[PDB]
Amino acid sequence: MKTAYDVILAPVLSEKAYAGFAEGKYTFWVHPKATKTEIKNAVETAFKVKVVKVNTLHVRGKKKRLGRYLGKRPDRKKAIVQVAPGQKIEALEGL
Amino acid sequence: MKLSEVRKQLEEARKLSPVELEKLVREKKRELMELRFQASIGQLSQNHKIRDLKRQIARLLTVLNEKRRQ
Amino acid sequence: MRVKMHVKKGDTVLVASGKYKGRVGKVKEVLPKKYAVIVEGVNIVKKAVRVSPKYPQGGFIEKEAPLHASKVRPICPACGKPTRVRKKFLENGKKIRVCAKCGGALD
Amino acid sequence: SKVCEISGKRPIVANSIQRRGKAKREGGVGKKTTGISKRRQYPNLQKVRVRVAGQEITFRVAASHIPKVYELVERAKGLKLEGLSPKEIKKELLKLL
RNA sequence: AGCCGGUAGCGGGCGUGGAUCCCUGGAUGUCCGAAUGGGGGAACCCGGCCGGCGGGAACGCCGGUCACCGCGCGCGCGGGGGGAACCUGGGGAACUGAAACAUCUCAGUACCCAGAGGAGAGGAAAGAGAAAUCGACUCCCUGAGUAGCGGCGAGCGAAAGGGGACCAGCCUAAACCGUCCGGCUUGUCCGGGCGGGGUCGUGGGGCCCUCGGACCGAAUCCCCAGCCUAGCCGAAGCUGUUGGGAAGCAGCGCCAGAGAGGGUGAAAGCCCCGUAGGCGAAAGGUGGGGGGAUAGGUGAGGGUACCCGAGUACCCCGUGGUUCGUGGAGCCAUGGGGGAAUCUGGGCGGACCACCGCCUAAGGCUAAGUACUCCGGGUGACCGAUAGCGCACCAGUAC
RNA sequence: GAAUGCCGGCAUGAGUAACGAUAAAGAGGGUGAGAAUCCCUCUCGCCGUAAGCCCAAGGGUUCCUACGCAAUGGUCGUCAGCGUAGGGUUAGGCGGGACCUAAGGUGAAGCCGAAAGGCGUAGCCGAAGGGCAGCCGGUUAAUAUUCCGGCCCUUCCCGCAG
RNA sequence: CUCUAAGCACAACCUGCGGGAACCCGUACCGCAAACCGACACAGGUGGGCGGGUGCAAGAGCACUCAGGCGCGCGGGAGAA
Ligand SMILES: [Mg+2]
Ligand SMILES: [Mg+2]
Ligand SMILES: [Mg+2]
Ligand SMILES: [Mg+2]
Ligand SMILES: [Mg+2]
Ligand SMILES: [Mg+2]
Ligand SMILES: [Mg+2]
Ligand SMILES: [Mg+2]
Ligand SMILES: [Mg+2]
Ligand SMILES: [Mg+2]
Ligand SMILES: [Mg+2]
Ligand SMILES: [Mg+2]
Ligand SMILES: [Mg+2]
Ligand SMILES: [Mg+2]
Ligand SMILES: [Mg+2]
Ligand SMILES: [Mg+2]
Ligand SMILES: [Mg+2]
Ligand SMILES: [Mg+2]
Ligand SMILES: [Mg+2]
Ligand SMILES: [Mg+2]
Ligand SMILES: [Mg+2]
Ligand SMILES: [Mg+2]
Ligand SMILES: [Mg+2]
Ligand SMILES: [Mg+2]
Ligand SMILES: [Mg+2]
Ligand SMILES: [Mg+2]
Ligand SMILES: [Mg+2]
Ligand SMILES: [Mg+2]
Ligand SMILES: [Mg+2]
Ligand SMILES: [Mg+2]
Ligand SMILES: [Mg+2]
Ligand SMILES: [Mg+2]
Ligand SMILES: [Mg+2]
Ligand SMILES: [Mg+2]
Ligand SMILES: [Mg+2]
Ligand SMILES: [Mg+2]
Ligand SMILES: [Mg+2]
Ligand SMILES: [Mg+2]
Ligand SMILES: [Mg+2]
Ligand SMILES: [Mg+2]
Ligand SMILES: [Mg+2]
Ligand SMILES: [Mg+2]
Ligand SMILES: [Mg+2]
Ligand SMILES: [Mg+2]
Ligand SMILES: [Mg+2]
Ligand SMILES: [Mg+2]
Ligand SMILES: [Mg+2]
Ligand SMILES: [Mg+2]
Ligand SMILES: [Mg+2]
Ligand SMILES: [Mg+2]
Ligand SMILES: [Mg+2]
Ligand SMILES: [Mg+2]
Ligand SMILES: [Mg+2]
Ligand SMILES: [Mg+2]
Ligand SMILES: [Mg+2]
Ligand SMILES: [Mg+2]
Ligand SMILES: [Mg+2]
Ligand SMILES: [Mg+2]
Ligand SMILES: [Mg+2]
Ligand SMILES: [Mg+2]
Ligand SMILES: [Mg+2]
Ligand SMILES: [Mg+2]
Ligand SMILES: [Mg+2]
Ligand SMILES: [Mg+2]
Ligand SMILES: [Mg+2]
Ligand SMILES: [Mg+2]
Ligand SMILES: [Mg+2]
Ligand SMILES: [Mg+2]
Ligand SMILES: [Mg+2]
Ligand SMILES: [Mg+2]
Ligand SMILES: [Mg+2]
Ligand SMILES: [Mg+2]
Ligand SMILES: [Mg+2]
Ligand SMILES: [Mg+2]
Ligand SMILES: [Mg+2]
Ligand SMILES: [Mg+2]
Ligand SMILES: [Mg+2]
Ligand SMILES: [Mg+2]
Ligand SMILES: [Mg+2]
Ligand SMILES: [Mg+2]
Ligand SMILES: [Mg+2]
Ligand SMILES: [Mg+2]
Ligand SMILES: [Mg+2]
Ligand SMILES: [Mg+2]
Ligand SMILES: [Mg+2]
Ligand SMILES: [Mg+2]
Ligand SMILES: [Mg+2]
Ligand SMILES: [Mg+2]
Ligand SMILES: [Mg+2]
Ligand SMILES: [Mg+2]
Ligand SMILES: [Mg+2]
Ligand SMILES: [Mg+2]
Ligand SMILES: [Mg+2]
Ligand SMILES: [Mg+2]
Ligand SMILES: [Mg+2]
Ligand SMILES: [Mg+2]
Ligand SMILES: [Mg+2]
Ligand SMILES: [Mg+2]
Ligand SMILES: [Mg+2]
Ligand SMILES: [Mg+2]
Ligand SMILES: [Mg+2]
Ligand SMILES: [Mg+2]
Ligand SMILES: [Mg+2]
Ligand SMILES: [Mg+2]
Ligand SMILES: [Mg+2]
Ligand SMILES: [Mg+2]
Ligand SMILES: [Mg+2]
Ligand SMILES: [Mg+2]
Ligand SMILES: [Mg+2]
Ligand SMILES: [Mg+2]
Ligand SMILES: [Mg+2]
Ligand SMILES: [Mg+2]
Ligand SMILES: [Mg+2]
Ligand SMILES: [Mg+2]
Ligand SMILES: [Mg+2]
Ligand SMILES: [Mg+2]
Ligand SMILES: [Mg+2]
Ligand SMILES: [Mg+2]
Ligand SMILES: [Mg+2]
Ligand SMILES: [Mg+2]
Ligand SMILES: [Mg+2]
Ligand SMILES: [Mg+2]
Ligand SMILES: [Mg+2]
Ligand SMILES: [Mg+2]
Ligand SMILES: [Mg+2]
Ligand SMILES: [Mg+2]
Ligand SMILES: [Mg+2]
Ligand SMILES: [Mg+2]
Ligand SMILES: [Mg+2]
Ligand SMILES: [Mg+2]
Ligand SMILES: [Mg+2]
Ligand SMILES: [Mg+2]
Ligand SMILES: [Mg+2]
Ligand SMILES: [Mg+2]
Ligand SMILES: [Mg+2]
Ligand SMILES: [Mg+2]
Ligand SMILES: [Mg+2]
Ligand SMILES: [Mg+2]
Ligand SMILES: [Mg+2]
Ligand SMILES: [Mg+2]
Ligand SMILES: [Mg+2]
Ligand SMILES: [Mg+2]
Ligand SMILES: [Mg+2]
Ligand SMILES: [Mg+2]
Ligand SMILES: [Mg+2]
Ligand SMILES: [Mg+2]
Ligand SMILES: [Mg+2]
Ligand SMILES: [Mg+2]
Ligand SMILES: [Mg+2]
Ligand SMILES: [Mg+2]
Ligand SMILES: [Mg+2]
Ligand SMILES: [Mg+2]
Ligand SMILES: [Mg+2]
Ligand SMILES: [Mg+2]
Ligand SMILES: [Mg+2]
Ligand SMILES: [Mg+2]
Ligand SMILES: [Mg+2]
Ligand SMILES: [Mg+2]
Ligand SMILES: [Mg+2]
Ligand SMILES: [Mg+2]
Ligand SMILES: [Mg+2]
Ligand SMILES: [Mg+2]
Ligand SMILES: [Mg+2]
Ligand SMILES: [Mg+2]
Ligand SMILES: [Mg+2]
Ligand SMILES: [Mg+2]
Ligand SMILES: [Mg+2]
Ligand SMILES: [Mg+2]
Ligand SMILES: [Mg+2]
Ligand SMILES: [Mg+2]
Ligand SMILES: [Mg+2]
Ligand SMILES: [Mg+2]
Ligand SMILES: [Mg+2]
Ligand SMILES: [Mg+2]
Ligand SMILES: [Mg+2]
Ligand SMILES: [Mg+2]
Ligand SMILES: [Mg+2]
Ligand SMILES: [Mg+2]
Ligand SMILES: [Mg+2]
Ligand SMILES: [Mg+2]
Ligand SMILES: [Mg+2]
Ligand SMILES: [Mg+2]
Ligand SMILES: [Mg+2]
Ligand SMILES: [Mg+2]
Ligand SMILES: [Mg+2]
Ligand SMILES: [Mg+2]
Ligand SMILES: [Mg+2]
Ligand SMILES: [Mg+2]
Ligand SMILES: [Mg+2]
Ligand SMILES: [Mg+2]
Ligand SMILES: [Mg+2]
Ligand SMILES: [Mg+2]
Ligand SMILES: [Mg+2]
Ligand SMILES: [Mg+2]
Ligand SMILES: [Mg+2]
Ligand SMILES: [Mg+2]
Ligand SMILES: [Mg+2]
Ligand SMILES: [Mg+2]
Ligand SMILES: [Mg+2]
Ligand SMILES: [Mg+2]
Ligand SMILES: [Mg+2]
Ligand SMILES: [Mg+2]
Ligand SMILES: [Mg+2]
Ligand SMILES: [Mg+2]
Ligand SMILES: [Mg+2]
Ligand SMILES: [Mg+2]
Ligand SMILES: [Mg+2]
Ligand SMILES: [Mg+2]
Ligand SMILES: [Mg+2]
Ligand SMILES: [Mg+2]
Ligand SMILES: [Mg+2]
Ligand SMILES: [Mg+2]
Ligand SMILES: [Mg+2]
Ligand SMILES: [Mg+2]
Ligand SMILES: [Mg+2]
Ligand SMILES: [Mg+2]
Ligand SMILES: [Mg+2]
Ligand SMILES: [Mg+2]
Ligand SMILES: [Mg+2]
Ligand SMILES: [Mg+2]
Ligand SMILES: [Mg+2]
Ligand SMILES: [Mg+2]
Ligand SMILES: [Mg+2]
Ligand SMILES: [Mg+2]
Ligand SMILES: [Mg+2]
Ligand SMILES: [Mg+2]
Ligand SMILES: [Mg+2]
Ligand SMILES: [Mg+2]
Ligand SMILES: [Mg+2]
Ligand SMILES: [Mg+2]
Ligand SMILES: [Mg+2]
Ligand SMILES: [Mg+2]
Ligand SMILES: [Mg+2]
Ligand SMILES: [Mg+2]
Ligand SMILES: [Mg+2]
Ligand SMILES: [Mg+2]
Ligand SMILES: [Mg+2]
Ligand SMILES: [Mg+2]
Ligand SMILES: [Mg+2]
Ligand SMILES: [Mg+2]
Ligand SMILES: [Zn+2]
Repeated sequence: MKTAYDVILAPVLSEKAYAGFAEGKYTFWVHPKATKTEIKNAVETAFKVKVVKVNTLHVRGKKKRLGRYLGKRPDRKKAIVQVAPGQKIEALEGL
Repeated sequence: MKLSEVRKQLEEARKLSPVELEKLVREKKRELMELRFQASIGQLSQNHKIRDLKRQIARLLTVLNEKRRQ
Repeated sequence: MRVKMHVKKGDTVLVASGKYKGRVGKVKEVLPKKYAVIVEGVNIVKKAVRVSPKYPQGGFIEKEAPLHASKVRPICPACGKPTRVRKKFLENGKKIRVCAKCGGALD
Repeated sequence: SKVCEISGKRPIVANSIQRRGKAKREGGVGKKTTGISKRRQYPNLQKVRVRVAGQEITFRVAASHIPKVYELVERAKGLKLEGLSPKEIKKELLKLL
């Protein structure tokens, strides 16, 4: 049906992402084809905040193997959204 | 979920208009994202709930697609 | 389309052949992908266990090993005898397993 | 040269047979074949310019079927032709076969 | 009655309120690909238009629509690409053989290309060819390695007839009517549509005179059986013994329209899966068979000589096809030139002529018998891991 | 039993040649089951229009960190571009696209060719050429003209004013 | 930038200011090399920029050095042909 909950997939659980909460920058795993305008509206519908800046980057999957079988982990995309001054995303300040 | 709850879910969904159906899916999709968060911090013991909600969303969209196609 | 299984959890069966021939016991479990069954108290093998949770002593446990389904025969609850399985269509139309010896139902 | 638009005459493959000797019917020992190789025989294609309904139509035709083009000009006087394009015109004249 | 694929486990669930699973129909189906809004280094990028979403105008997202080409009066319909072999058409080698080599052979094969379909081609005599005969076409056997062809070398190689498989015949053009539209050489005009008429070789049809006034029936459509895409019922054995294990050995029985085969701890008709013999479809596919509709189909003399497929027949030049390599070279086909007639016309019977016979050219369609094996099943004096497919296995992979 | 036959297995040569630039090493301390070979310190030597630094191709996780040492590494190995796992690439201004054209490619029109196809004006595509707005510093184990800080700037939309 | 055509001059453009809006892909690391081309951690091959100092006539030459980076992934002895 296409909802904000299709764009945002999971939070990014890393010491690097956590260190950004203090400045209001929250890092999410998002859908690989989602644009910056889309992620903006998806966060603002999902978490009741105002997004003033969105950075994005693609994260290629790591090649892995299991014995004889060489494979690859799926590709992913991270978005870092800056919320308006004084706002916060409680579902992430967790953590 | 349980087979009787699926049956009841399908009776009730079929009494809903397309607007109600969209609003329900939007709600269950939100709860699904909440389940993925919980599961990603190791907090979803009952991981069967993830699949159940996903099929629920499938049934609802199936019935929504039904009601715009009689 | 399915593995045909003449025996069910957990009816009563005779183990008609093998080391435990003559034993009568309850079908604990049925394994269609293996055409096997597990019969309570039959086929007891010694499995070795590492020290751990569940076995902080280590040592060994007892396990029922599976039996090939053809070594097993239901004991009919009407006449109490080991028997082959016949099919019978009930008045409503459902089919049930009946006893080739007398005719009683086996469920 | 290609294809007669009217008859569909097209190039055909023919052999070129080189011969020596005196034909038996002239008292010779007979003709011997000193070379056979493939060649093509083309239709005698020419351009016919005709003017139909104040438009100029150009046909690529075998010389054999040149009169068949003017035949189509006559049979087109009963067709409602004005206002049409030279392409659409030729189609009408050609559909009259 | 178990289940959440291979796949165990962690951690959690479902199922006699019928799950898993199997069949059928439907729904969803990102992006690329004929790929088709446009572009592009396939799976990426960038737009128009209408509607929606956000604070939304810029920005973005969602839904819809937008290529080219053909055919019919901007609207429809169709086309495109794929498919293991098979098929038809358009093109078309060489090694090799001729113990050299060029005609010839290999061979209209290999291959390229276009197209077709579950087949394709062919097909209702301008046939055969010598029987006062046969009677569409395709396919098998035979005719026959015959007749012939052939640097008469190497080689190449028919047809009629006979025995069989299958079986089926149709629509049209023209004459002559009618109508509509067009033209401006004004009409008994010419042309274009459409409709009626008509379809044959003993010739047939048109038009005008007399007379005579229902059977047949599709290859099209409907219904149905049958079949396919899951399935299901299915006889009869116990004990002792050796042994890890019985199905072996021993005792005593039993079934059989079932003693094919495979499994089970070793060697089992009666333990299991099966086998003989039976049973089964709401849904989709098929339906060449049974039934029913529709289209369609049909006389005699008599007179008239209107019509019977044109750059065609026919002749000549250059070639192909056929057994025919220029041969006495006809026949079928046709690139060039010349160029008719409508039955008192025309083609053929191997130059040609006479006679005597056969057949009706220049429009189209047509099941079945035939071919193939990607697919499914059945069966082997077929293989059994260097074998059998290149692959029994994560192979068109690694490399 | 032979085909310099085929596939495979294992021998011989042989503990032999070699271990890949003659820029070069020594010691102390540490770690560890194990140390010439890993880490730290001091001494020594070599490059220094490079053997240093930054771009572009190409490569494609080789980056950082933890845990490893069967194999890979021409020795060794506690080390590693190796194995296992987690983390890591942040842009209106850098580069490319939503801009332009070049050769060339493609190609409505048009031309040609048995088929397949060959051409072809405009147009379209096509760059490392034209055009176009960001500098300095700080910060991470790992990114930074991208995040942060300071000071600047560009385009689009809408409004007001002239 | 300038010129005008259709059109339009309730528009439209230019200048100034203000608010708002600003998408897609690359960005790690190697990169004269042990990560690229050479079957190898192979003395070979690989385009552009920076490339300090002293002396030697000059210089990107040459020698030694800065910054920075290395001693080239077998060693220990012996001191025959
Ligand atoms: Mg969807
Ligand atoms: Mg964050
Ligand atoms: Mg993005
Ligand atoms: Mg959005
Ligand atoms: Mg980015
Ligand atoms: Mg990006
Ligand atoms: Mg990823
Ligand atoms: Mg991943
Ligand atoms: Mg995942
Ligand atoms: Mg993601
Ligand atoms: Mg999910
Ligand atoms: Mg995940
Ligand atoms: Mg779902
Ligand atoms: Mg059964
Ligand atoms: Mg007993
Ligand atoms: Mg048991
Ligand atoms: Mg039975
Ligand atoms: Mg039932
Ligand atoms: Mg039941
Ligand atoms: Mg009971
Ligand atoms: Mg000649
Ligand atoms: Mg003579
Ligand atoms: Mg000759
Ligand atoms: Mg000759
Ligand atoms: Mg030849
Ligand atoms: Mg030639
Ligand atoms: Mg011409
Ligand atoms: Mg002329
Ligand atoms: Mg003229
Ligand atoms: Mg002529
Ligand atoms: Mg004609
Ligand atoms: Mg659990
Ligand atoms: Mg568990
Ligand atoms: Mg019940
Ligand atoms: Mg049911
Ligand atoms: Mg779509
Ligand atoms: Mg496209
Ligand atoms: Mg394109
Ligand atoms: Mg819109
Ligand atoms: Mg908002
Ligand atoms: Mg909007
Ligand atoms: Mg958009
Ligand atoms: Mg669109
Ligand atoms: Mg094609
Ligand atoms: Mg096709
Ligand atoms: Mg063929
Ligand atoms: Mg052919
Ligand atoms: Mg051919
Ligand atoms: Mg050639
Ligand atoms: Mg030859
Ligand atoms: Mg030769
Ligand atoms: Mg030969
Ligand atoms: Mg020869
Ligand atoms: Mg020879
Ligand atoms: Mg020779
Ligand atoms: Mg030859
Ligand atoms: Mg020849
Ligand atoms: Mg041959
Ligand atoms: Mg030949
Ligand atoms: Mg072939
Ligand atoms: Mg057939
Ligand atoms: Mg056919
Ligand atoms: Mg006929
Ligand atoms: Mg015949
Ligand atoms: Mg007769
Ligand atoms: Mg006849
Ligand atoms: Mg007949
Ligand atoms: Mg004979
Ligand atoms: Mg011959
Ligand atoms: Mg020959
Ligand atoms: Mg011949
Ligand atoms: Mg031949
Ligand atoms: Mg023949
Ligand atoms: Mg004959
Ligand atoms: Mg016959
Ligand atoms: Mg008329
Ligand atoms: Mg008519
Ligand atoms: Mg008619
Ligand atoms: Mg008729
Ligand atoms: Mg008729
Ligand atoms: Mg008719
Ligand atoms: Mg007839
Ligand atoms: Mg006659
Ligand atoms: Mg007559
Ligand atoms: Mg029929
Ligand atoms: Mg018919
Ligand atoms: Mg049965
Ligand atoms: Mg039985
Ligand atoms: Mg015993
Ligand atoms: Mg026994
Ligand atoms: Mg016995
Ligand atoms: Mg039998
Ligand atoms: Mg058998
Ligand atoms: Mg057997
Ligand atoms: Mg026996
Ligand atoms: Mg046996
Ligand atoms: Mg035997
Ligand atoms: Mg048996
Ligand atoms: Mg048997
Ligand atoms: Mg049967
Ligand atoms: Mg049966
Ligand atoms: Mg049946
Ligand atoms: Mg019938
Ligand atoms: Mg009849
Ligand atoms: Mg009649
Ligand atoms: Mg008659
Ligand atoms: Mg006449
Ligand atoms: Mg005729
Ligand atoms: Mg005709
Ligand atoms: Mg002629
Ligand atoms: Mg003749
Ligand atoms: Mg001549
Ligand atoms: Mg001729
Ligand atoms: Mg021939
Ligand atoms: Mg000839
Ligand atoms: Mg010839
Ligand atoms: Mg001849
Ligand atoms: Mg002729
Ligand atoms: Mg001629
Ligand atoms: Mg005659
Ligand atoms: Mg005549
Ligand atoms: Mg003739
Ligand atoms: Mg003649
Ligand atoms: Mg004849
Ligand atoms: Mg004769
Ligand atoms: Mg004849
Ligand atoms: Mg005829
Ligand atoms: Mg046909
Ligand atoms: Mg046929
Ligand atoms: Mg098969
Ligand atoms: Mg098979
Ligand atoms: Mg064998
Ligand atoms: Mg093997
Ligand atoms: Mg093999
Ligand atoms: Mg073996
Ligand atoms: Mg073998
Ligand atoms: Mg295979
Ligand atoms: Mg195969
Ligand atoms: Mg092989
Ligand atoms: Mg493999
Ligand atoms: Mg020998
Ligand atoms: Mg050798
Ligand atoms: Mg050999
Ligand atoms: Mg040998
Ligand atoms: Mg060998
Ligand atoms: Mg070898
Ligand atoms: Mg081996
Ligand atoms: Mg070997
Ligand atoms: Mg060997
Ligand atoms: Mg070896
Ligand atoms: Mg030896
Ligand atoms: Mg050796
Ligand atoms: Mg040795
Ligand atoms: Mg030695
Ligand atoms: Mg030696
Ligand atoms: Mg030596
Ligand atoms: Mg050596
Ligand atoms: Mg060496
Ligand atoms: Mg040495
Ligand atoms: Mg050196
Ligand atoms: Mg060295
Ligand atoms: Mg030296
Ligand atoms: Mg040096
Ligand atoms: Mg040292
Ligand atoms: Mg040292
Ligand atoms: Mg000390
Ligand atoms: Mg060491
Ligand atoms: Mg060591
Ligand atoms: Mg040391
Ligand atoms: Mg060293
Ligand atoms: Mg160190
Ligand atoms: Mg010191
Ligand atoms: Mg210097
Ligand atoms: Mg590489
Ligand atoms: Mg790796
Ligand atoms: Mg190692
Ligand atoms: Mg080691
Ligand atoms: Mg080791
Ligand atoms: Mg290890
Ligand atoms: Mg190694
Ligand atoms: Mg080593
Ligand atoms: Mg090495
Ligand atoms: Mg260690
Ligand atoms: Mg490293
Ligand atoms: Mg590593
Ligand atoms: Mg990193
Ligand atoms: Mg920025
Ligand atoms: Mg845009
Ligand atoms: Mg562009
Ligand atoms: Mg351009
Ligand atoms: Mg064109
Ligand atoms: Mg050509
Ligand atoms: Mg072109
Ligand atoms: Mg051009
Ligand atoms: Mg452009
Ligand atoms: Mg281009
Ligand atoms: Mg461009
Ligand atoms: Mg550029
Ligand atoms: Mg320039
Ligand atoms: Mg530039
Ligand atoms: Mg720029
Ligand atoms: Mg600046
Ligand atoms: Mg800076
Ligand atoms: Mg950190
Ligand atoms: Mg770095
Ligand atoms: Mg900044
Ligand atoms: Mg104003
Ligand atoms: Mg004006
Ligand atoms: Mg105004
Ligand atoms: Mg501004
Ligand atoms: Mg965009
Ligand atoms: Mg790159
Ligand atoms: Mg970067
Ligand atoms: Mg960098
Ligand atoms: Mg570097
Ligand atoms: Mg170099
Ligand atoms: Mg360089
Ligand atoms: Mg370097
Ligand atoms: Mg390196
Ligand atoms: Mg490498
Ligand atoms: Mg090479
Ligand atoms: Mg290399
Ligand atoms: Mg090295
Ligand atoms: Mg090197
Ligand atoms: Mg160089
Ligand atoms: Mg320079
Ligand atoms: Mg300095
Ligand atoms: Mg300098
Ligand atoms: Mg100094
Ligand atoms: Mg001095
Ligand atoms: Mg100086
Ligand atoms: Mg000097
Ligand atoms: Mg200097
Ligand atoms: Mg120097
Ligand atoms: Mg230094
Ligand atoms: Mg050092
Ligand atoms: Mg060294
Ligand atoms: Mg070096
Ligand atoms: Mg070395
Ligand atoms: Mg010595
Ligand atoms: Zn009983």
